[PDB]
Amino acid sequence: SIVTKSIVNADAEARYLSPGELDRIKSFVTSGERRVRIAETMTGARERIIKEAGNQLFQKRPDVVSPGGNAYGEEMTATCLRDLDYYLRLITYGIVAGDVTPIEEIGVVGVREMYKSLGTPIEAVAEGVRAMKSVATSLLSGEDAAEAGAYFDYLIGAMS
Amino acid sequence: MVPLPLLSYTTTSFNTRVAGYEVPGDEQPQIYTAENMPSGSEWDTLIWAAYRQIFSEHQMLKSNRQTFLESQLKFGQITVRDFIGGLATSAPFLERNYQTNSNYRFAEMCVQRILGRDVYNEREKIAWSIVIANKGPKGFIEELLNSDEYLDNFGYDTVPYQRRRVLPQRNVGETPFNLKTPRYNEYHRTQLGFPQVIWQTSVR
Amino acid sequence: MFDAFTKVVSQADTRGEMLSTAQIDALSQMVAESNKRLDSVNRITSNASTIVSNAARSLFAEQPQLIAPGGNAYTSRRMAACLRDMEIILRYVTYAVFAGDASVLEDRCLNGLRETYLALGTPGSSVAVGVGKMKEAALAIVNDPAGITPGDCSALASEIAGYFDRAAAAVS
Amino acid sequence: MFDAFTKVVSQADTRGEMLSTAQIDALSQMVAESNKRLDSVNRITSNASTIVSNAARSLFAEQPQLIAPGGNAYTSRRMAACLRDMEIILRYVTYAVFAGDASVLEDRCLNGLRETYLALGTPGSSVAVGVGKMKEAALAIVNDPAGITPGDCSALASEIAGYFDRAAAAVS
Amino acid sequence: MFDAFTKVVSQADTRGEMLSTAQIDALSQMVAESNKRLDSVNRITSNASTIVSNAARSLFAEQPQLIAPGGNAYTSRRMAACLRDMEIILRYVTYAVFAGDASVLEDRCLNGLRETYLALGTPGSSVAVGVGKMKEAALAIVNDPAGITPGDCSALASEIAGYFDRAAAAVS
Amino acid sequence: MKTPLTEAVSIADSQGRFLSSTEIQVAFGRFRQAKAGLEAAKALTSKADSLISGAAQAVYNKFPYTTQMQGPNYAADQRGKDKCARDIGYYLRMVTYCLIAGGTGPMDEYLIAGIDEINRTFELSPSWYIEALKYIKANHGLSGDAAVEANSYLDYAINALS
Amino acid sequence: MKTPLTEAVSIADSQGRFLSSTEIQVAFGRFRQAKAGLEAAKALTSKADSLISGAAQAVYNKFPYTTQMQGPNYAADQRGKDKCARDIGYYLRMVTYCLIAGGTGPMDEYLIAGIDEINRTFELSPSWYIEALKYIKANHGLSGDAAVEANSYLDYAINALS
Amino acid sequence: MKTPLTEAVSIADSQGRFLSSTEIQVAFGRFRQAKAGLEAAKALTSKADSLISGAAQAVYNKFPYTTQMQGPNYAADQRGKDKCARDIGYYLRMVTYCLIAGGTGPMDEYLIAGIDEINRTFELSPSWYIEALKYIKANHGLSGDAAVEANSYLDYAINALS
Amino acid sequence: MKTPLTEAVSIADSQGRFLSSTEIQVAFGRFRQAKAGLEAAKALTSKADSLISGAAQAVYNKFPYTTQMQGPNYAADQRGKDKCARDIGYYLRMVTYCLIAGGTGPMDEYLIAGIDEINRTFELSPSWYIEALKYIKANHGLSGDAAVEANSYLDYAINALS
Ligand SMILES: *[C@H](C)[C@H]1/C(=C/c2[nH]c(/C=C3N=C(/C=C4\NC(=O)C(CC)=C4C)C(C)=C\3CCC(=O)O)c(CCC(=O)O)c2C)NC(=O)[C@@H]1C
Ligand SMILES: *[C@H](C)[C@H]1/C(=C/c2[nH]c(/C=C3N=C(/C=C4\NC(=O)C(CC)=C4C)C(C)=C\3CCC(=O)O)c(CCC(=O)O)c2C)NC(=O)[C@@H]1C
Ligand SMILES: *[C@H](C)[C@H]1/C(=C/c2[nH]c(/C=C3N=C(/C=C4\NC(=O)C(CC)=C4C)C(C)=C\3CCC(=O)O)c(CCC(=O)O)c2C)NC(=O)[C@@H]1C
Ligand SMILES: *[C@H](C)[C@H]1/C(=C/c2[nH]c(/C=C3N=C(/C=C4\NC(=O)C(CC)=C4C)C(C)=C\3CCC(=O)O)c(CCC(=O)O)c2C)NC(=O)[C@@H]1C
Ligand SMILES: CCC1=C(C)/C(=C/C2=NC(=C\c3[nH]c(/C=C4\NC(=O)[C@H](C)[C@H]4CC)c(C)c3CCC(=O)O)/C(CCC(=O)O)=C2C)NC1=O
Ligand SMILES: CCC1=C(C)/C(=C/C2=NC(=C\c3[nH]c(/C=C4\NC(=O)[C@H](C)[C@H]4CC)c(C)c3CCC(=O)O)/C(CCC(=O)O)=C2C)NC1=O
Ligand SMILES: CCC1=C(C)/C(=C/C2=NC(=C\c3[nH]c(/C=C4\NC(=O)[C@H](C)[C@H]4CC)c(C)c3CCC(=O)O)/C(CCC(=O)O)=C2C)NC1=O
Ligand SMILES: CCC1=C(C)/C(=C/C2=NC(=C\c3[nH]c(/C=C4\NC(=O)[C@H](C)[C@H]4CC)c(C)c3CCC(=O)O)/C(CCC(=O)O)=C2C)NC1=O
Ligand SMILES: CCC1=C(C)/C(=C/C2=NC(=C\c3[nH]c(/C=C4\NC(=O)[C@H](C)[C@H]4CC)c(C)c3CCC(=O)O)/C(CCC(=O)O)=C2C)NC1=O
Ligand SMILES: CCC1=C(C)/C(=C/C2=NC(=C\c3[nH]c(/C=C4\NC(=O)[C@H](C)[C@H]4CC)c(C)c3CCC(=O)O)/C(CCC(=O)O)=C2C)NC1=O
Ligand SMILES: CCC1=C(C)/C(=C/C2=NC(=C\c3[nH]c(/C=C4\NC(=O)[C@H](C)[C@H]4CC)c(C)c3CCC(=O)O)/C(CCC(=O)O)=C2C)NC1=O
Repeated sequence: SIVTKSIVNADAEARYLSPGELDRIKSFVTSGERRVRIAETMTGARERIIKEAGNQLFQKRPDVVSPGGNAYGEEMTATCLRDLDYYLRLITYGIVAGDVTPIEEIGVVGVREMYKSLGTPIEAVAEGVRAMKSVATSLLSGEDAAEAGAYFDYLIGAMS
Repeated sequence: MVPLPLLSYTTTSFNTRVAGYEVPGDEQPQIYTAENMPSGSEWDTLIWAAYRQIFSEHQMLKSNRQTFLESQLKFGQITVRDFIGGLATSAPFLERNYQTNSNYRFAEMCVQRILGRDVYNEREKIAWSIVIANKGPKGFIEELLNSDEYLDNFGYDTVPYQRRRVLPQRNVGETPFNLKTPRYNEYHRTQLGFPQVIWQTSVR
Repeated sequence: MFDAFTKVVSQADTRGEMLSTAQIDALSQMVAESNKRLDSVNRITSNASTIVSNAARSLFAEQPQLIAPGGNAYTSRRMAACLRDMEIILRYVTYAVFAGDASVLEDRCLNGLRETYLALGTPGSSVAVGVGKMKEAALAIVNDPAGITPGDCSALASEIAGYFDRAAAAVS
Repeated sequence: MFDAFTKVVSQADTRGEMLSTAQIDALSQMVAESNKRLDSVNRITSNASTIVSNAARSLFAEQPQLIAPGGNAYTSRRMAACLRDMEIILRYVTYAVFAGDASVLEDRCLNGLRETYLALGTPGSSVAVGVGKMKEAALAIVNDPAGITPGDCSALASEIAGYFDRAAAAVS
Repeated sequence: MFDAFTKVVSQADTRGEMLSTAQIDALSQMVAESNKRLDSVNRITSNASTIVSNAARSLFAEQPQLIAPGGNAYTSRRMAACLRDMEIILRYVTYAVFAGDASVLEDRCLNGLRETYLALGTPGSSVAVGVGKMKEAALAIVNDPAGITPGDCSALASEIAGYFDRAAAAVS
Repeated sequence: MKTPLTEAVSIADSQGRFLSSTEIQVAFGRFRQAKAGLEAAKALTSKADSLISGAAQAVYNKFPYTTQMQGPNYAADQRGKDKCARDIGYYLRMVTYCLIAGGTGPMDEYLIAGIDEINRTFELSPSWYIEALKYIKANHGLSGDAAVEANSYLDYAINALS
Repeated sequence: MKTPLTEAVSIADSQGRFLSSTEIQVAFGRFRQAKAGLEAAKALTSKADSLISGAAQAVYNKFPYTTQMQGPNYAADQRGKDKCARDIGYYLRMVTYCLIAGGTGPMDEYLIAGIDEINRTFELSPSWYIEALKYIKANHGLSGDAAVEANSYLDYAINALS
Repeated sequence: MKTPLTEAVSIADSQGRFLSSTEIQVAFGRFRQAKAGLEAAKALTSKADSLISGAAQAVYNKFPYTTQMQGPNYAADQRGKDKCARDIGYYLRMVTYCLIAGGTGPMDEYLIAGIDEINRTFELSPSWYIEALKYIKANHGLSGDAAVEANSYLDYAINALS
Repeated sequence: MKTPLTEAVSIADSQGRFLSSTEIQVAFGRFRQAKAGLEAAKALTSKADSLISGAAQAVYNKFPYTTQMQGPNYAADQRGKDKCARDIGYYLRMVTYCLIAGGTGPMDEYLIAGIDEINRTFELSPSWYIEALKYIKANHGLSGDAAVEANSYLDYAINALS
């Protein structure tokens, strides 16, 4: 939530909520209906937004689908559907909270040791995310392409 | 079994629903009718127009040609309507257009090709999709060809066409249905593991 | 669906006045060169099957990925559909240079076929290069005066290359 | 596609119980005034061609840009289509005040015709003003007494002006 | 659906040989007089509404039983259908004298309309007399020359009266 | 939803014309009907609970096997009786809805359109509902023209059942 | 032939069902209409000849050019007046036929369906017939609800004309 | 927009084939037509204003009642004369547009397609426009084959009117 | 039978209208075409037998295997040469028929419509007929616009073949 780290940034200074910050927590609530419907579209079209975008990963990086690889076969690119669905899940949780702390609680800081233990290069995964950003904004409106993609650019920078 | 009625749907505003106070001009669809006792060459043009309407131009292959249906039509054993039903129920149509689409998209494609209009709303596609599920694709096409809308516009002897694509004062009309609704959508394209990306740039 | 004459008529009606004199001299010169337009059109039309076969011949020599299995034009049915798509594009080019207006080419192909090739998974780049090569071969076939009186095809090479580039850019 | 009675029936079925008594007294008063609703509907219906001609007569006196060349209702065909669009709107208003529900007017016109006028390039403002003037003239034609027994038509002027304002706002 | 030229082509193909020389001289004279036919046809075409109104005008003066109540052309709808039937017959006569062959007139009207008028209860005699009077007025309108270069319309008068008598006899 | 005003609008719309005197004749007739039908619907609303219990008891009386044999379709247990009398009240409520609406539309859309396949899938005999509707049309206690058209709606439900 | 009983049968046939209470509501309404409409049609039958002559004289009064200019469409000669007053009597007879039939069907089938193309082909202005129908609806001399629905049919003819 | 090249492209497109010698025959014929028709259209452009005023005066002469009676459809006031002569100039401009285009397409799309319902709604007699077109086709002053096909277009407008 | 006058009548019939100036433009163009085309067809009729033998010899020259291998599709025996030169004369006769008719209709109805399946069933290469038509269009010896449209018809046959 945009509340709970504006709490944390006001806690370390030992201060109450400033009225300049208090408009930001006011305008989030009155625009909370605008973000839940664009998070409904990612909830509804979650199957289409991973299936063609996974082929955009393998078109641009076909090293993964090669034999002797990390994610090879009908059952291991199945695990890429069993892994990239969580990143498509968590961006919706980044939208409805208003900021990046559901991203930051689940899938950021351990991924340097996660994918090393998995043996997958992270930037191979990250270019699948940046190609997914190019196809997520095909569904979004011209207004909502920035703000729903604003939580995408935190995830691309977290992998890289 | 009590016949389940077609699910009700709301109508949309379309050019085909209003009277057109128009003088015939170059944008009017050429009407192919069997009523005028067509010459042997005119039968081939009517048959060609019916294949173009139901299959699309890219599906007019020698292997898709229904030679028995064409001889029945040329002999007057079947109507142009029955010929359209025979084309829409043919093996090459069902293989290429039914098996590569969902019931909703197949219903939209058949409404556009057989009734010569667009679908009013998504609820009309849902209402026709249950007919396809219960009666199969054949019983759906028969119900579409038995609609008052088909009979009032084309009768038994006229080949279907895209009704009122262009307004008389516009050089640009609506998109031709064959370009609007290609053989399959993005969903079946992703299943085929096809085009999109198939090159690795360069080595450096 | 517009001619040259209907284009001037629609513009003069949107102006609301009669046709001005300079437009009538332009249309008189158009009526003088409309047959000239036509000679290229008929010698373009007579070699159409050779044009599309040579265009696909150079294209599939150039991009062998389309012929390769898994390619978009690999399957025999799909390859026949590929040649059909090319022949359709050439035919509507010949129609547009018949009527002397690009509005027929726009109306019949352009607005839908880009979305069609996106939805089909058809690579727009290869068919764009094929329409470009077909247009280059078409002007090359038109410009050679074999058994034809000496004239000037300048502006009509201009117009035909315009129509082909409009088709290739609307394909993308 | 709903009546007044079918509206009460659908609401009572969504409640899942029988119809309450006060709704039945309301429907009894509706059955008493339903003829009152519709004699006027009949005097609205009989003058419909005069209503649409006077409405277009005042509208094209008011906005001469539509009659001007290049205007949206300039062409004879387009002007006939304009009068057809207005007559259709008046007819569905008469249907909705016949059945006593706005759901028929919604169903038959409203959801599509706004997008239709956007896509056509039709100015929604002029047809909105025309439907407003037509509705004002319709209540003005309905309210006068010329050989009819006097009655209080206050809630039916209310309802008819409601239907006309719903049409004019759904047009926009 | 045949021309003069396609008629000679079909006859020469049924013979199986090339076209003989005398048929080519006949077709050359036909090409010389085909405009002659065209000029006559155009002055027939321009007065078509006057022709059908004068034909129905004389016919319903002649047979007042059709206008009488219970008559076949009594009802306003039926009378409009009557004028439509006559105008259709005149139009296909003009088509047949355009193409120079009676096969278009046969194809489009003759084989079905006799049975149609039997099944409808339409008296074939009145419409036969009306087509005869319309044809007489059509040749009378064609044969007079006003502001036209002198030409022999006489060869055509034979052919046009042939087409009209074929229509009137196929109606019966 | 076959109600007279709705179908009059459907006729005038499918013909593509305005309203004529025919629909106004339909209207003065419909108001004549509703002028007694609304009060008759209120009277049925008053007598509804006792009519439902009497219909259920008559159905148990004519078909005593349904109270005896074990089976989830039969009303031997108590939940069968709750659901059973619930669909008795459903039938009576649809009768009152058609009395208010002035046509067979509400029962045709809420009851009739799927009742045959439901009784086929659930092993429900429609004769039970025929007996219940016969008891209701015998015991509703109305009089006059309201009673005749109430019996008309109930007989329509009977003919739609079997 | 849009008459109420005919269109009720058409509704019940196109739906594929039996007759319901809706058609009986249509019927008691139609009988209510006919119970005055038949006597009003008889009264119009009585006053018909004077109404026809008065309408023709009012039409000659408002449009005096038609009596003056030579032309076979105009009623300058006597045969124009015979044919003219004949179609006045045609209009009045169709009004009485719709009064008996109870709907706009007879005028819609005998007058309206081709009147536009006939007036187009024959150079007849429909405003002449509008003036005549206005004179008839002013001078028919009926009273009450019969007069209102007679004016309804005449106004329907006027709106169908222009 | 029925112009010869447009309809040739429509024939070749509906047949699904390339262009043949038939369309080239259509083309050398169309160029033969335009080679006089463009200069004739320029000559009509020159004589247009006097032709419009002469047609309006002939229409006021043959139908003198339109100048006299009060009515917004009639040209009794001045705004009727402005709008009136405006639609005279409309008819003449459509004649010149069809002379340039080489077919009846522009008048068929700009005038004919709705003229019947407009004259029905507005109480305009089409005979006024027939008289004006007759005066124009008498007084245009062209000669030869251009004059004959100009008269062809005007007679086509007359036959489309009545 | 795609000939210009026939397709003009088909356009005017499918539109449901009379003939306009468009068809007369088509007609003066068609007469302009026929005014040289008939004499060119007579000249081809004169040179026909030598053209047929020269085309057959050029076909045997470019494809010498057909004279050598045993096979009933090949013209190794004499009956193959009789039938072969018979279909050479067939192609030339269809060229003359399209020259007279003024359109590609006769070859489209007599040759093109089934030629693909016939060459598929009979193991005839269409390139033989392409070589023969190329020899004919090289050696017909006409000049001018008649020669260009003759080459147009022959090139149309070539494009229809392959
Ligand atoms: C070859 C140049 C390129 C190519 C062509 C290709 N196209 C298709 C399939 C379709 N093409 C169209 C295009 C049109 N239809 C029209 O009606 C018009 C204008 C009149 C156009 C431009 C359509 C609708 C389809 C789908 C339906 C069909 O039968 O053809 C294919 C086949 C795809 C398939 O799965 O069948 C091909 C191969 N594609 C390439 O690879 C080249 C780049
Ligand atoms: C263009 C790339 C080359 C070129 C052409 C050119 N043509 C002409 C003139 C004519 N061309 C024709 C051709 C036809 N007329 C027909 O009816 C048909 C059948 C469909 C054909 C093939 C004709 C007849 C003319 C004019 C009349 C005549 O020749 O009798 C010209 C000059 C004249 C003009 O502008 O029309 C030219 C220049 N010339 C080149 O140098 C180009 C390489
Ligand atoms: C006059 C008030 C305004 C106006 C009207 C106008 N409308 C059109 C064209 C269309 N209007 C419709 C609207 C409907 N169709 C329906 O079926 C229904 C409900 C049953 C409605 C409300 C449609 C579909 C069209 C396009 C197809 C057609 O024939 O009519 C035009 C003409 C546009 C054209 O290019 O032909 C006009 C002029 N426009 C104005 O200028 C006024 C503001
Ligand atoms: C004088 C020539 C005669 C006459 C004319 C008259 N017409 C109107 C009103 C309209 N006229 C048209 C006609 C056209 N509009 C077009 O766009 C075209 C083709 C380009 C034509 C032929 C239309 C659409 C109208 C209605 C628009 C409007 O009301 O302004 C009037 C004004 C009467 C009116 O309110 O409706 C007049 C005076 N009337 C005569 O008396 C002369 C014999
Ligand atoms: C061949 C594949 C295919 C499917 C899957 C399909 C589903 C489908 N179910 C529908 C309705 C329905 N489907 C349901 C089912 C349910 N609703 C519930 O309450 C439960 C959760 C669930 C029972 C398991 C219901 C109740 C409707 C009726 C909605 C209505 O009629 O308003 C409709 C609307 C049209 C109609 O039934 O008559 C479609 C198209 N149609 C098809 O052609
Ligand atoms: C379908 C053919 C038909 C018509 C047309 C018809 C109309 C009609 N309107 C009536 C009453 C009435 N109608 C009105 C209407 C109005 N009074 C006003 O001052 C308002 C402005 C206006 C409504 C906007 C009134 C006030 C009455 C009084 C009687 C009543 O309540 O019915 C009555 C009652 C009985 C009678 O008058 O004899 C009839 C007959 N009846 C028919 O059978
Ligand atoms: C393309 C060729 C073609 C022809 C020839 C044709 C004739 C034709 N004339 C018909 C009716 C008619 N035809 C006539 C004509 C006449 N009856 C008379 O009393 C006079 C003797 C004669 C006037 C010359 C009439 C009055 C009707 C109306 C019958 C009816 O509507 O009941 C009908 C019945 C359907 C309908 O008009 O709307 C057809 C099919 N239809 C065609 O498609
Ligand atoms: C499609 C538009 C169009 C028309 C209308 C047209 C007509 C037309 N008729 C012509 C000739 C002619 N037309 C006629 C016709 C007749 N003379 C009589 O005395 C008879 C009564 C009548 C036939 C029934 C005659 C006699 C000629 C003499 C020149 C010639 O043979 O063409 C000519 C020769 C060239 C010219 O006049 O400049 C033209 C243009 N040409 C066109 O491009
Ligand atoms: C509003 C219109 C409407 C009707 C009519 C209706 C009937 C209906 N009755 C049902 C079951 C039932 N129907 C009965 C009724 C009976 N069995 C007996 O033995 C008695 C003779 C009779 C008592 C009246 C019973 C006991 C059940 C529960 C049996 C079951 O599991 O399916 C079910 C299946 C739902 C379920 O299983 O609970 C439906 C849909 N539903 C509706 O929505
Ligand atoms: C039963 C329904 C019905 C109607 C309405 C009808 C009208 C009708 N009126 C006609 C003519 C006519 N209509 C009129 C009428 C008038 N002209 C005037 O100047 C006066 C203002 C007005 C007098 C009322 C006249 C004078 C004619 C004869 C003109 C003619 O030759 O066409 C004609 C053409 C028949 C003929 O020429 O004799 C028809 C069909 N026919 C019908 O069957
Ligand atoms: C009027 C238009 C027309 C055409 C074009 C036509 C072609 C035609 N050529 C045929 C056979 C043939 N076609 C050829 C021709 C050739 N083979 C060669 O080696 C040479 C290269 C070439 C010489 C030109 C030969 C030799 C036959 C006989 C082979 C057979 O049994 O089928 C046949 C099968 C009939 C038969 O078996 O006798 C047809 C239908 N028929 C027609 O009616």
